[PDB]
Amino acid sequence: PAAKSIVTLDVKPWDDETNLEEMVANVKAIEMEGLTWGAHQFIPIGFGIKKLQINCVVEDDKVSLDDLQQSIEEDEDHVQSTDIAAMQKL
Amino acid sequence: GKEKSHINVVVIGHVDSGKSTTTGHLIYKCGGIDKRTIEKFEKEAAELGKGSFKYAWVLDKLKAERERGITIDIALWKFETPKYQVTVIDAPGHRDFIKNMITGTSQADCAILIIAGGVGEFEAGISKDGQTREHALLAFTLGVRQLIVAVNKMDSVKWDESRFQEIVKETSNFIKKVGYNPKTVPFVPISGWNGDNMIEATTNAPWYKGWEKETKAGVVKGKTLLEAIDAIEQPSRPTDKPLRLPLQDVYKIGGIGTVPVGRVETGVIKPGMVVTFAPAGVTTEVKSVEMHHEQLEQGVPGDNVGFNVKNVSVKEIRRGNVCGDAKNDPPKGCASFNATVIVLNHPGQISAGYSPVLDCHTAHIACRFDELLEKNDRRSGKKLEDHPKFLKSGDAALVKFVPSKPMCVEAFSEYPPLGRFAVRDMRQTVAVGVIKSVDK
Ligand SMILES: [Mg+2]
Repeated sequence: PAAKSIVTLDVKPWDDETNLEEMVANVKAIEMEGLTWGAHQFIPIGFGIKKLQINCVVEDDKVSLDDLQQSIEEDEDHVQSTDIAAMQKL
Repeated sequence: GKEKSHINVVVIGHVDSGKSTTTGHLIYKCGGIDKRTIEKFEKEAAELGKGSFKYAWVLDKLKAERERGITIDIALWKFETPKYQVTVIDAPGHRDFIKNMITGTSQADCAILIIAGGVGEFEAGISKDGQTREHALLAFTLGVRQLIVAVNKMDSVKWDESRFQEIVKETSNFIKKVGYNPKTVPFVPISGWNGDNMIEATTNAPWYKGWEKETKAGVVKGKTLLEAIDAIEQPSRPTDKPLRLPLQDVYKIGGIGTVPVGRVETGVIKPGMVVTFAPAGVTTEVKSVEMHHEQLEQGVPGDNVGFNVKNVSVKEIRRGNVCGDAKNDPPKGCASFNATVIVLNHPGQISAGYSPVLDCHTAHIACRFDELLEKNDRRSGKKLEDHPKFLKSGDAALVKFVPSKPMCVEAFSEYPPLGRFAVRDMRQTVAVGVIKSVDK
């Protein structure tokens, strides 16, 4: 089988009013060969702002995380930035 | 249930080393990650016979469940030892993990190198061009000075003493070339699958007297891998150092105002302090600090905090800027900085003028390799030549960097998290740098 990694991405909104359900729907609509979306939660970070914390499993040789982050960030209407919360080998 | 100190550990090794089962075993039996999934499979295991099950079998099913994307827990894994709460990373083989290992949060206090004991697996794992050596080199370069070696798959070589001894000899050579002193490294023979010497001592090796390591105060000994981990030395945290807090994001909240967010890397942030943001040089008072759901009296090294400041627009401070204390070595933008660069394996050569993007703390800025000042022996730091004309894979060199945009960095000796960086090019990290001087 192909080498894989499980990654947890933090996707940050613009403010406390950003439509979070739309934000995660847009992330999950991203389709890449070797990318599998997993569980997610909206986590408070203070002052009423919540970040999206979502898991994904990627085939190392097929999915560029740099590219995935860049793609998510194209949703400028909802996304301010993305960061890797944690990542592990599977 | 005793109060614990916190440490970070990174587990590295070749694809056949069995390091994921080994790390998985520790988390399973000493932590609480995806326990509902673990429980589902422990019950299901009754189907294999009359009830008995091997932890490795459950780990295998947990892995498949994770691959389906239906497990609940995030990828931040932890487990406990008698003294510590350990945050562990089973290093990914993903190439984008290299940058994350260099600039990500939670740098390791100890690396655990898992070695397959088998005949063709051991050799494959110590190749000079392998991912394992690169990870070991990166850890060494970043200051991870503690190392533990676990020789896995001992069952496959029938727990033969000679084989273990030869592996220890060869692995000592391997790590010495990277830079580690083998005398300070415990070598533990284990079976990640069967559990030998993981949490309990093995009964398959009467010759085994335990592992040992030299420390500054004496010799520490033990039998298991868990004991080796518990023996990791307590590192000193930067609580009393001046505040350094690289910004990750900046929000404009109605009724509150400006709220920068970032990780406290050194020092402590408190409401009432007067802070400065660099490269811009804006100064202001911290109104309140929040983390997760709690309002804080202080955010300490490691806390990812939000804080509210007045008379700073979100337009004047941004991701990459650094927040510090105006009355205790305030951070400053720099005109240039000199750093020791270790060139990783990549399809190219570096000449003065090269200007790739550098990732340092939360900053992402192209910086020119303005001058190649020296080439050095990597392990000792001895100068080999002045003004090398180019750098190739493997070289260690002192380079003068000039940032293309205002940038705040620090010497690694003073503020570690703001003094290490990754150099990006050709879809990979091509070099790692440690800052030695800054022209503020
Ligand atoms: Mg494997």
